[PDB]
Parts: sequence; C-alpha cells; structure tokens
Amino acid sequence: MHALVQLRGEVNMHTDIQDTLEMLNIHHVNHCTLVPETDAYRGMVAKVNDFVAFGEPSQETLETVLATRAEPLEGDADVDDEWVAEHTDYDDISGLAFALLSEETTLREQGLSPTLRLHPPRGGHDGVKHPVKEGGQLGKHDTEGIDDLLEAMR
Amino acid sequence: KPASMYRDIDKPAYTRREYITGIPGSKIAQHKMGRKQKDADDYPVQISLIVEETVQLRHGSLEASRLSANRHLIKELGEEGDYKMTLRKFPHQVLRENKDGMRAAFGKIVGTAARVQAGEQLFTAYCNVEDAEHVKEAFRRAYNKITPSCRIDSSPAGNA
Amino acid sequence: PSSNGPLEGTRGKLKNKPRDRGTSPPQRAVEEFDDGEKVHLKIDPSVPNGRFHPRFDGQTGTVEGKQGDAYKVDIVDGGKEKTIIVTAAHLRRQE
Amino acid sequence: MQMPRRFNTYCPHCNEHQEHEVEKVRSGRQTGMKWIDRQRERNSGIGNDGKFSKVPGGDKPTKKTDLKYRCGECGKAHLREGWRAGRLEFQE
Amino acid sequence: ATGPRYKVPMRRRREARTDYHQRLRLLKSGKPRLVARKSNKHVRAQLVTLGPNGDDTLASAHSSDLAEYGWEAPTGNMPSAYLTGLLAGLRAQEAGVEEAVLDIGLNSPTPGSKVFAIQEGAIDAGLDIPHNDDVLADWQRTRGAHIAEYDEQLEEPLYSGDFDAADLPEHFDELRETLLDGDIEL
RNA sequence: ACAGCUGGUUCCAAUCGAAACAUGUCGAAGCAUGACCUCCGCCGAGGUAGUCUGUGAGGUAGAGCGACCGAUUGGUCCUGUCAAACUCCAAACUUACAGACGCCGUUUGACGCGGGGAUUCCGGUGCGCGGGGUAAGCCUGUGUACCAGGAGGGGAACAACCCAGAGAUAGGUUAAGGUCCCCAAGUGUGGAUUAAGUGUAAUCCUCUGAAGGUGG
RNA sequence: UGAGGCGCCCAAAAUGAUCGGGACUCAAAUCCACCACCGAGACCUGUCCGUACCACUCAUACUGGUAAUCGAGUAGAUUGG
RNA sequence: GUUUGACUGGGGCGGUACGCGCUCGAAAAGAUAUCGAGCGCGCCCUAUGGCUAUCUCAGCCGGGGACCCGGCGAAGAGUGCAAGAGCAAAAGAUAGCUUGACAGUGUUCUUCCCAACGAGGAACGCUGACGCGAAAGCGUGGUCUAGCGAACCAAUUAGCCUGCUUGAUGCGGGCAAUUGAUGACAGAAAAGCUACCCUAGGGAUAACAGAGUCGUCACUCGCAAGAGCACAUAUCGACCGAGUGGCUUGCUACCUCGAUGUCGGUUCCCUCCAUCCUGCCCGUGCAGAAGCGGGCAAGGGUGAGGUUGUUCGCCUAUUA
RNA sequence: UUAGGCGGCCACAGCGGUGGGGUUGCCUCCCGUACCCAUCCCGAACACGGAAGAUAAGCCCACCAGCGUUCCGGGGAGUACUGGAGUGCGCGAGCCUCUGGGAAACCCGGUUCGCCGCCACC
Ligand SMILES: [Cl-]
Ligand SMILES: [Cl-]
Ligand SMILES: [Cl-]
Ligand SMILES: [Cl-]
Ligand SMILES: [Cl-]
Ligand SMILES: [Cl-]
Ligand SMILES: [K+]
Ligand SMILES: [Mg+2]
Ligand SMILES: [Mg+2]
Ligand SMILES: [Mg+2]
Ligand SMILES: [Mg+2]
Ligand SMILES: [Mg+2]
Ligand SMILES: [Mg+2]
Ligand SMILES: [Mg+2]
Ligand SMILES: [Mg+2]
Ligand SMILES: [Mg+2]
Ligand SMILES: [Mg+2]
Ligand SMILES: [Mg+2]
Ligand SMILES: [Mg+2]
Ligand SMILES: [Mg+2]
Ligand SMILES: [Mg+2]
Ligand SMILES: [Mg+2]
Ligand SMILES: [Mg+2]
Ligand SMILES: [Mg+2]
Ligand SMILES: [Mg+2]
Ligand SMILES: [Mg+2]
Ligand SMILES: [Mg+2]
Ligand SMILES: [Mg+2]
Ligand SMILES: [Mg+2]
Ligand SMILES: [Mg+2]
Ligand SMILES: [Mg+2]
Ligand SMILES: [Mg+2]
Ligand code: NA
Ligand code: NA
Ligand code: NA
Ligand code: NA
Ligand code: NA
Ligand code: NA
Ligand code: NA
Ligand code: NA
Ligand code: NA
Ligand code: NA
Ligand code: NA
Ligand code: NA
Ligand code: NA
Ligand code: NA
Ligand code: NA
Ligand code: NA
Ligand code: NA
Ligand code: NA
Ligand code: NA
Ligand code: NA
Ligand code: NA
Ligand SMILES: [Sr+2]
Ligand SMILES: [Sr+2]
Ligand SMILES: [Sr+2]
Ligand SMILES: [Sr+2]
Ligand SMILES: [Sr+2]
Ligand SMILES: [Sr+2]
Ligand SMILES: [Sr+2]
Ligand SMILES: [Sr+2]
Ligand SMILES: [Sr+2]
Ligand SMILES: [Sr+2]
Ligand SMILES: [Sr+2]
Ligand SMILES: [Sr+2]
Ligand SMILES: [Sr+2]
Ligand SMILES: [Sr+2]
Ligand SMILES: [Sr+2]
Ligand SMILES: [Sr+2]
Ligand SMILES: [Sr+2]
Ligand SMILES: [Sr+2]
Ligand SMILES: [Sr+2]
Ligand SMILES: [Sr+2]
Ligand SMILES: [Sr+2]
Ligand SMILES: [Sr+2]
Ligand SMILES: [Sr+2]
Ligand SMILES: [Sr+2]
Ligand SMILES: [Sr+2]
Repeated sequence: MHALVQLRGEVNMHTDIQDTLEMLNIHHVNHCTLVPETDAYRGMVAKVNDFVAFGEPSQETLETVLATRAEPLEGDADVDDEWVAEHTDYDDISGLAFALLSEETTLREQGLSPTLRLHPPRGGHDGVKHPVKEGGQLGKHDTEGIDDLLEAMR
Repeated sequence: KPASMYRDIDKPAYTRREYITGIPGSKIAQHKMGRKQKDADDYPVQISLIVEETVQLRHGSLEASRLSANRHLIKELGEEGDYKMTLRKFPHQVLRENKDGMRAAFGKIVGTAARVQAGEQLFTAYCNVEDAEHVKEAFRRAYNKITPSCRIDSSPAGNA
Repeated sequence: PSSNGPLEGTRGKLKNKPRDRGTSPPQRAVEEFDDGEKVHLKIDPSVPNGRFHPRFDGQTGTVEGKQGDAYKVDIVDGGKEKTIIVTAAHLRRQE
Repeated sequence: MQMPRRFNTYCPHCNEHQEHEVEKVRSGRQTGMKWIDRQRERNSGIGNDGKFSKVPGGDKPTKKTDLKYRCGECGKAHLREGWRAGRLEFQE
Repeated sequence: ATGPRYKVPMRRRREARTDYHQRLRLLKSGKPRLVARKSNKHVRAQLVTLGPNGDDTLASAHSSDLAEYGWEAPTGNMPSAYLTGLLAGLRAQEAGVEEAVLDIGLNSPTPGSKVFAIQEGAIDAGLDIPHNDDVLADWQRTRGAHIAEYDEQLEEPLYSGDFDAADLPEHFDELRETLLDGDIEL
C-alpha cells in the first residue's frame, strides 16, 4: 500500500494525467490517498509519477495522519478511536491503519472519504522540479522519506 | 559558400540518385593513400582522427583536409613512404541551395557532404613507431580544415 | 496526401511479408462465423475480392448476419456506427 | 474499337437470350411543334431573349457509345448505358 | 531454402498431392466431398467433411474390403471402382450423410473413367451428388464387359491366377445385388 | 438606392461556455452544411478521460543490407561507405475489441435520441515530431498544453517561462522564487576552486561567444 | 605522458557603461553538501454569500442537511431582477 | 447595357499545387499543409472481355542470338498505360469455345476518416436469362487503386397515363431510362484601358523607413600549399575551416495605409573605429633618404575645383 | 500408418547427404494397348487392362547440420532508440539526470533434418 500526495498543480499538466489523479480521488494540491499495490494501480501512479510524492508509510505515521486528517464520507464528525470503533470493523485507528497497510480494506469501505486533505509541509518540502534521488520531492520515496513528508504535512 | 550553411544535420537524408539529377562530382581525389597494396595489419602503429561533434562535411572540405594531411606524409616519409592512410567516409548526402522570393523555394542541387557522428573515425593512418609523430602532425593540419574539433587517438601503439 | 483514392498510403498494410506471398490456405476463406462473434478485420494481400475499405484494417467488429457468402460486420468508426461487408478470407476470430 | 454487328444476349422483351443486331442511334428529325419551340417564339422579342440568346455548347474529347440493340426475333430494340469510345466500327 | 526471402510451397503442394485452387472451389459448396482416389491395384472412396484441425472422414470404402462380400476378382478395374463407390456410399447413408460433391483430386475428368464410376456407385447408394450422366461410361462397361470381350481375344487367359477364363461381369451383378440389399453388414 | 466594407448599438445579476477546423460555394474581407457551445423534450441502465491483462492492427526511431533494391572504396576472398520515395530485422508508442480495477450514472437520469438558438470557419505561443528555407520575431503541417477568453505570486519591465486556476472576509502554512542593501528572510555552516569584476543572466528576437591556442 | 575543474587569448560600433541598481573577491562568484528562514488569492482553518442537490412543504415561503469529488471567463445560449 | 472568375510568401508576368490516380513528405491505427519531392489520368481493347482444357515463365549451363533435347531456376517473366500492390497445377502462356462488357432491383462502404453533402466508383446480395465446366464453381468487363458531368432542352428505347361539354383525327403534356456538356470539371452565355479618374476598406497586402535574418556585402581569425634567386611567415598568399558587424543586397510581412513627405545636395550638432594625416613604437628583402608591412592611439585635422540631379565614380591642381 | 487416403499449421517442414525396407499383403517402379479415353507427333503423359520382374527411383523407417529457417542460453546490451518529468549542462547543432519501456547486426554454445488431426490397415 502506497500513500499518494499531489505536489504539483493542474495548470499545464497533461489532461490524461490530471484525469488519472481524479480517478485516484485527488482533486487538489496536497491531497492524499492510499492506493493498493496492484498492477492496475501501479500503472496509474507511474503515469502521475512526476507530479506526486508516494511510498509506503510506517504504521505509526499512517496512524498520525488518519487521526489528524481522516474524514467521514459526509459530515464534519471528527474521526478518533471512538469514531473508528463506533463506525468501522476495527477497534481504533491502529486497527484501521494496519488493515489499510495490509490492503484488507479501504477508507471508502469503512465510511471514510478516500482522501486525506493534508496541510502544507511545515518547513517546506524538497522542491517540485527534481525527483528524490536528485534531492527533490517528486516520485517514489523511502518509508522514512514518505514518513518525513506526511508528518510535516500532518 | 560558408559551411555554416550545411554543417548541421537539420534536414532529411537526401541521397537517392534515382530521384535526384545534376549531382556535382566529388572533389575527393583518393580514399586510400600510402601503400594500398599492403595491409594495415603489417603496421605496429595505428592512429585515427576522431570527430568530436556530429556534423556534415562537404566534399570540398574532405579534399582540403585529406590533401593537406597526405601532402605532409609525402613530404616527410616520401612519395613512397612505408605508411598508409584512409579516408573512410563518403559524401552521400546531396545538398541544395535556393538561388523569386520564398515562392517555390526547393533548392537546386549544388554539392555533396558526408554525415559524421561524434566519436567516429574520419581518417585512420598506419605507420611505424618512427613516423608516429609525422602522422600526428598530418592530422593536426587536417582537423584545421574541417568544422568540428577532433581527437587524435592512437590505437595500436604502446611505445609511449 | 497527393491523391485521395481508396488505396492511398496502403503500401505497407496491403503488402505480404515475403514468405506469406502466394495463394493463401483455403481453410480460412471458408471459415464460418456465428452472429455476435467478435472478429478482427485484416485484408489478406493475396485475396483480391471480399475486401473492405483499407481504412478499417485493424478493427475488431461483431458479425451481425451475412449477405451471400460475405459477412455483415458491425464496427464503430470513431463515433459512427458502420456495417462492413467482408468475406471470411479477411477475418479472424478474436481470442 | 471493334464491335460485332450481331451476337447473342439478353432481350428484356422476349425475356430470354436471342440474337440481336447493333445499330448506332440515328438522330430523329424535329417537328418544331414542341412546347419549347412555342416558348421561344413567345418569349423572343426586342433586345436580349434570355436563354433563347444562348448558343450551342462545346464538345467532350470522346463521346459515349450510342447504340440500339434490336432482338433478331421479336424485332424490338432496347437501350444500354454507353461507354466512352474514340471510334466504333462494326465487324461484318 | 536459398535464403530468408525464399518462398517454400505449402507441404501438400511440394508433395504434389493437393490442388489447392480446386480444393477451395470444392469447399465452397458447404457439402461433404466424395474423395475418389486410385492406386495401381486399388480404388478408394471417402466421404470427407471439414474440421478444425483437419478434414474428417465420415465414411469410406476401399476396393480391398470388397472380397469381404464375395469378390474373387481383381480390384483395379471399372466394376471394382463402381461397387467400391456404392459401398462407401451405402456406409455414407448410414452415418447420416445425404449429399456430396465429387473430388477427383489430381485425376483427369476423362469421360467414362473410374473416378466417375465411383461417383455413379455412390449416387446409386442414394447419395445426392451434382453430376452429368453423359460423362459416365455406359452400364455394360461398368459391369466389366469391355474386359470380357478382351478375354474373347483369348489364346491365353487374361488373368494369371484362375478366377475364370472368359471372366464374369455377372459376378459384378451378384456383388451389386448383394450390396443394394439391406441385410448386408456395412 | 445597394455593399459580403469601416464605425456605433444605452440597466443589474445567476447557470453553462465555444470556434479560429472539415465538405461545398464566381469561394477565399462572404455564406451554407458539419465539428464545437447552449436551451427544451424523450429514453431508462449503463458509461469509459486512466491503468493492467488478453485477442488483433501498424513498419516510424534504431539497426542492417553474402535479405531485395539502388547508391558507394581499394587490393592480389579480403577491405572502405550509404538511402524521404530500400528492408532479412525492429522498438518506444499510437490504435480496435473485451475482461478486471478505478471513476461515474440510475431523486444531480448518465449513455443515446429528437427539436429550438447560436457563436464560429484572420488565430497565436511554448514543448515534442516535423517538411521548405543560409536564416528569420520566416512559411507550411502535426500532437499537446497554454494566450486569446486566465486573476493572484515570481521572472527588473514583459499575452502564452515558473508557481498557480479565483466567491467574500479572517487566522495560519507553504509554492515558484528568494534571504548584503535598495526589499520580507543568512553578511548561515562544513569544504574546494576562480583573480578574470570571469561571474553575480533557468527559458529567450532578448542571456552570445567559435574554429584555434594557453608552463595561468 | 594521459585525464579532469575553473580561468586566460581569440573578442571591433555609433547620445551615457552596467549583473534591475548599489556594489561584491577565504564572495554578495562557481561547484559539492548541509542548516535555518522569508515568501501567493495555492493548501489548512472560523464565519458569511451564491449555486446545485436532499428532507419537510402548496412554495421556487421558512427550517434543517450535503458539496475532497461546487465557485475564473471573450463570442454565444439559458434565467431571476 | 454588361461581362472580362479563382489560386498566388502583395499584384502583374510565369505557373494550375482549379477534376482525378500512385510513391514519398506523414511523425509504425485513422486523418494531415505549402508555388513540397518523383510522376501519371481525360483512353485503349470484341479481345487486350468470359470459361474450360493443356501448361510454366525471366536468365544461365550442357548436347545438335532463329528450331530441337536435357539440367538449374518461387518468380528476376508476363499480366495495355503512372506508381505502389496482387498473382505459378495462376490472376501468366497456348488452344478451343463463348459474349456476364447481360436485364431488373437492392445491401453496404466510398466519394465526405471522425461528421452532414450530389454525380461518380467499388465490394456484396436477391430476381430473370445465359456461357463454359464432369462438378463444385467461375463470369455484375480488363488482377487492384485514374479513364469523369446537375437542372432545363433535344433525340432515342418499350409500354402505359393524359390534353378544359362530347366523339373522331392531327398535334401536344407525362411516368422509366439511354445518348448529347458545362476541364473555372458540385455546371454564368462573357474582352481590355484609365497618368482624367471616383468610392468603400486593408498595415488582413506591396513601395520608403523601422524590426528580425545574414545567403549577399564589409571586416577578422585559424591552417599555410605556393613564391618571394636560397629562404611559409620582409612581403604576397590559393584551398578549406571558424567568426564579428549591421555600411550593401536579398528574404520575411512584425509595426504604421482616419498619410511617420522621396533621392541627391545644403546647413548645424553629437558619435563610432575596422586609423587617411599628425604623436609614440616593432619588423624589413632596415646604409642613408625613402619605401613596404605591423602595433598603441579617436586629441585635432581630413580642404578647393571640371562633367553629371546624381550617390558612387572619373578627372585636375594643391595638401601633413 | 511393415510402406495407404484426406488434411490443418504452411521451411522447426527448405537444400544437400548416409544407412535400412517389401513371395500370393500396401505404395510404387513395372508389363501391356481390345476397349472408355488420349497425344497440333509420340499408350511419354492422360486413360484403360493387368501381374513376369524389382526394392534401383519414388515412398516409408532410422539418421547426419555443411547451407537456409525456428526457438533458447551466454556475450553484444539495459547499449541504440524511446513515452513522462526537470529554473540540469551546452554559444549552439545538441547533451544529461529521474521515471516507465527496450532493440538490431554479430560472435559463441544449444535447438531444428517437422508437429498435429481424421479415416483406413497384421
Ligand atoms: Cl468497407
Ligand atoms: Cl456510337
Ligand atoms: Cl489418386
Ligand atoms: Cl479553471
Ligand atoms: Cl565592478
Ligand atoms: Cl436580483
Ligand atoms: K502606412
Ligand atoms: Mg466532507
Ligand atoms: Mg526550491
Ligand atoms: Mg510508410
Ligand atoms: Mg448581465
Ligand atoms: Mg442572482
Ligand atoms: Mg534511420
Ligand atoms: Mg479574442
Ligand atoms: Mg531587509
Ligand atoms: Mg562581463
Ligand atoms: Mg514560511
Ligand atoms: Mg444595371
Ligand atoms: Mg486575387
Ligand atoms: Mg498513417
Ligand atoms: Mg443550360
Ligand atoms: Mg440522342
Ligand atoms: Mg468546383
Ligand atoms: Mg470536391
Ligand atoms: Mg479613395
Ligand atoms: Mg496589425
Ligand atoms: Mg502585416
Ligand atoms: Mg584599434
Ligand atoms: Mg628609413
Ligand atoms: Mg572626438
Ligand atoms: Mg536402397
Ligand atoms: Mg542554457
Ligand atoms: Na498469401
Ligand atoms: Na408570351
Ligand atoms: Na451593392
Ligand atoms: Na481559420
Ligand atoms: Na471560404
Ligand atoms: Na466577400
Ligand atoms: Na465499469
Ligand atoms: Na531520433
Ligand atoms: Na485556459
Ligand atoms: Na512584478
Ligand atoms: Na561583470
Ligand atoms: Na459570457
Ligand atoms: Na466570370
Ligand atoms: Na512568378
Ligand atoms: Na454514390
Ligand atoms: Na536587412
Ligand atoms: Na554576422
Ligand atoms: Na536630403
Ligand atoms: Na584621432
Ligand atoms: Na565632381
Ligand atoms: Na525403393
Ligand atoms: Sr530544417
Ligand atoms: Sr576544426
Ligand atoms: Sr410575347
Ligand atoms: Sr431578340
Ligand atoms: Sr472540349
Ligand atoms: Sr466553468
Ligand atoms: Sr502516429
Ligand atoms: Sr555569507
Ligand atoms: Sr566556504
Ligand atoms: Sr527586440
Ligand atoms: Sr543561450
Ligand atoms: Sr575555443
Ligand atoms: Sr462566480
Ligand atoms: Sr462563473
Ligand atoms: Sr514582390
Ligand atoms: Sr475484377
Ligand atoms: Sr490586347
Ligand atoms: Sr499622361
Ligand atoms: Sr496615423
Ligand atoms: Sr580600439
Ligand atoms: Sr603616421
Ligand atoms: Sr556613376
Ligand atoms: Sr510403357
Ligand atoms: Sr554560434
Ligand atoms: Sr524490462
């Protein structure tokens, strides 16, 4: 399971690439979604590779982001362990995080919006003109690299 | 006519003689110099002139450089010296010139040039350890008459 | 294009690979397809008659009946539905 | 090109193949009593006469065949599309 | 053979065994094919149908299995050819086959020949086959009369082994009689 | 008088939102029919902008030609070269159909169908691929995003380069870009090179700097 | 004797020189890394408005609900004032 | 009284990219432009059409550029004509026979990718009648893609409908289709001048000038063959290669057509240096005098006259 | 399939070569022209009639790789080329990095001297 965050805006990006992001439920910069590692999904992230940051987050990090940015399919009801327990097939955020990372369920299945609307990266990110290996923030990240980014955008 | 007009590969390959007429003759006198009855294998030293940039070289330039190169080898090793040099490229690319404004501008045929990719050997000589510095000096003169910068690379020759 | 005839720009698609040259095997010229069957359209260079417009080479239509020995194949050209008359010789079952 | 004066072919009248004779269509003579003839006299006067002031058009490099096919047994003829032919000579 | 661009004919063509152009025309009927073939000593009739991985023979008869019904005579002649077609035909009727088109392969459409006898035989068995009566040898020749009269110009028995001296087209009748009959064990 | 030509045509707001192309035209400063925009009605469950897989289509890049074809060296098999109108080979990729996943649709009715109303048929730029031309802020294609009709931030200024698509108002954090002063943020850290004020200039009509040479 | 980095020569134009300017030389240059910051209407967040849709309704009157998947616009189409 | 067309790196001239077909341009589905590259069609053929039987071609080798025999030979032959493509017990050849190059009426695709549009074309059916073949089957012309033409009118083919109260006769009107042309080829019947001019507009489009470009022009540099009696480099300097300028010329059509007045000259002011003189230098094929070449250098100077509107230039006497 | 017929794929099947196989069986070569039929002349072929001989052809079985072809390994080569992205480099033609794909020639070693279907048959 990979966490996907759009880091580059829609202006001037190929339409078929913008549509791909929308099919992955991301319609804004800094919006994040969790995608199963399938051959079908793999082609999609590969196509959006130059306008996004992605990788597999750690259990803890996922839990931090879910607690802080997860939302109900509809409504403003805050999502905490109690919400999780009283609305999902899990006991608390941790149980959800584990099931997601192991690809057993999806935010939608559990009555949660497929998107995590993150905050701008505190302290800024590594730039959107170069990939990770070159010192930028675009492309596939380390579990640690992805964790660093997601946390800065908690 | 300046080479700036043709040195670049900015046009389709234009070589088909079945669809092109009036092609001027090449000014290249010879492609094999020195003792052509002998093999390049029979020599201890082999030095080539390598073109550093991809370019087109008009037959007029190939002849000037080759001439000034071989000319030196003859003056230093003799009109029969024990050496052999080869110009391995041939001017297959036909060139035009639009010599009436931009209307129906397809140019008339005015010459030929050889396309050379960077890193390729334009010339290659084979000599004896003695005349090694003479072939190197012939190439110094040759590359001064062709567009790109060149490398004078020594192939077989561990007599440094 | 310099001209607009039906065979304009068909040098490649209507020429046989050297070894496929010569009269083609009769088996496929006699093949029978059922209505609804998906069939790929591809003119056989060696078979003169029963061809469709070269522009349709590569389509994968649906047999929706026949006319004489030829088959009526349904396709969608861009956004427009068209019916193509074609003999088995220029058809192949899909999958 | 050459054309046989007679040959077997379909007679749309007998409704079966029979021998026919081919003949070039000869122009029939006009009477001068058709409506168009009366219209020209009525509509022509002082000055220009519209369509009636126009003169004969040109010619095509080659004309199409213009023949009659007459059934050798029922005597009736039928027409057919013609085909461009520089010259048409009958054999026999 | 010569190189990459060399064109080798289909196998059955190299072997000079199948006329593919005639085959195509044959298959265009949609009907089964009465495959008539002949050897120096024997004659074979097969009812073939088209198939995914190759042809399908639905019924057949060889001149050899003729003795099986009382034939002590040779097998490379007219009476043999006819009766062989009739047997194959009868068996064809058994398997459900009702019509056919004559496929004489690389043999010639010679009037009165054996491939045509095989066809008249198959037709009499009740099979519907597009044909032409005046291309078939006349009844007597089918019976084997032409060979009887030949043995008439005797002086030395036509047949080596002794099946008979002046031969017997009447034997043809017996066998045909035996086949047209129902009892027969096809 | 007529004009297919120039000018002008007066109040507020809300929803959607082009075409600068195709066919025909005494047609190219105009029209009509399409494409595309919009409105209304009908229909009733699927649809397909993305990806993967399967079954097919293709000969461009590259490569090669003791594989055709036609060019193109020398020596007494070898040895030297090529192709827009060559191909024994052969991609990336584009493309037909189907399944799967995704997204979407069944009160927001999708897809499709019928009808009313148009505007439009001088386009431009960047990038990729081009063809012509010495070249051009040149001419003429093609795919795409942008300007046109796109604010706001940056780029000295600056239609289309970068960030960015934007209801009002407010707090906060970033983006591009920047942190010696002009001007918000470093006269930041570890280290090396440069002595020419080289340089302090992503892109560019706009920022030059070449062949050649250098015991700096 | 080979290779690499920066620089030097090659290097001429018309009203007043220029990296935007000042001006900068163990840099305020260049290259390799790193640290901390500034900086939009973007993104996050409070309230309100419009619009679409939903529930209730005679209502397109109130009231309540949903919008991560609504909010720029020339020609033009549609509608309330 | 009118017409005298359109396209076009402005227009005219030239040309036709004004109706069609092929290869390439075209970027591996389809579509795709330029006065883009190569080149064709406006017919021809009663067989050079159709079927059947028999058969296998270029070319080369061996035996007696004509003939005969044998071997090799997937296709280089032939197939009317461009090109690309198709074809070998054939789509080619020979022989024989035949008239399907047939009548009626459709489906579909094309014309016109997508996406509406006529004529024309093609593939594929049904019905009728036929040809050849044993039969399957083949034949809706020539292996495939060019060889084409609306309405009105006329002539023609076969049958039928109809013409003003009514009957007969004459002569008309009509249903279906064939042929006759509009090549400006989706169709007007059609020549020029205007400096005597006029209007509407256009920087949608030219002339001067600006701007871009720099082939041209000017100037420079690299290499240095060659000669300079010997001697590359005192001096002259081919070939080829690399540049700078924006004085010449060309190209483009970006600005300007509700006007930015032209060439030359004159007068008056500022500037550039690639320097003609003057200052200071280096070399010399530098004795001197003087030449010749080179370097720094833009302070100052660079004048008067003859022809010609001339710029430029040719010419004269002065001049550092 | 101890030798046959009809095929599908259409060289992995071609080219060339070696070895083996047939008394009433099979296929052939083979013998022979009264008939059906036949040769612009030839019973050569086509057609018909038939068994004295033969396994020399063909054919079938076993096999060989030199040429041609198919596929595979290792090398060439993750090279050439390339879809997406970049305030990366270069005076510039052009190049580079990240991401996703990925040849061809040729060399060397294997594979390939057909596979499969239906029917009939000591
Ligand atoms: Cl079609
Ligand atoms: Cl006539
Ligand atoms: Cl046989
Ligand atoms: Cl927007
Ligand atoms: Cl300074
Ligand atoms: Cl209001
Ligand atoms: K003006
Ligand atoms: Mg929500
Ligand atoms: Mg940054
Ligand atoms: Mg092509
Ligand atoms: Mg308003
Ligand atoms: Mg309102
Ligand atoms: Mg290439
Ligand atoms: Mg506008
Ligand atoms: Mg400050
Ligand atoms: Mg400077
Ligand atoms: Mg900040
Ligand atoms: Mg008038
Ligand atoms: Mg005009
Ligand atoms: Mg194409
Ligand atoms: Mg008329
Ligand atoms: Mg007439
Ligand atoms: Mg027209
Ligand atoms: Mg047209
Ligand atoms: Mg006026
Ligand atoms: Mg303007
Ligand atoms: Mg203009
Ligand atoms: Mg100076
Ligand atoms: Mg002196
Ligand atoms: Mg001065
Ligand atoms: Mg043997
Ligand atoms: Mg740069
Ligand atoms: Na074929
Ligand atoms: Na009148
Ligand atoms: Na008027
Ligand atoms: Na336009
Ligand atoms: Na127009
Ligand atoms: Na107009
Ligand atoms: Na679906
Ligand atoms: Na390329
Ligand atoms: Na826009
Ligand atoms: Na600004
Ligand atoms: Na400076
Ligand atoms: Na509007
Ligand atoms: Na006119
Ligand atoms: Na002209
Ligand atoms: Na039509
Ligand atoms: Na100029
Ligand atoms: Na210049
Ligand atoms: Na003046
Ligand atoms: Na001065
Ligand atoms: Na004078
Ligand atoms: Na044998
Ligand atoms: Sr070019
Ligand atoms: Sr050079
Ligand atoms: Sr009158
Ligand atoms: Sr008159
Ligand atoms: Sr004429
Ligand atoms: Sr909108
Ligand atoms: Sr393409
Ligand atoms: Sr500092
Ligand atoms: Sr430092
Ligand atoms: Sr400018
Ligand atoms: Sr630059
Ligand atoms: Sr340099
Ligand atoms: Sr709004
Ligand atoms: Sr709006
Ligand atoms: Sr002009
Ligand atoms: Sr035909
Ligand atoms: Sr005149
Ligand atoms: Sr005058
Ligand atoms: Sr003005
Ligand atoms: Sr100076
Ligand atoms: Sr002086
Ligand atoms: Sr003069
Ligand atoms: Sr014999
Ligand atoms: Sr340059
Ligand atoms: Sr791979």
